[PDB]
Amino acid sequence: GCFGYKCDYYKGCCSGYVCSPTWKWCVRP
Repeated sequence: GCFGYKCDYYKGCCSGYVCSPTWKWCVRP
């Protein structure tokens, strides 16, 4: 995966992962 990947609307996370609305990085749900 991609834990920590800094993400936003056009910078989506890897599959497995979702963009934390608190921290704006990729986490597992």
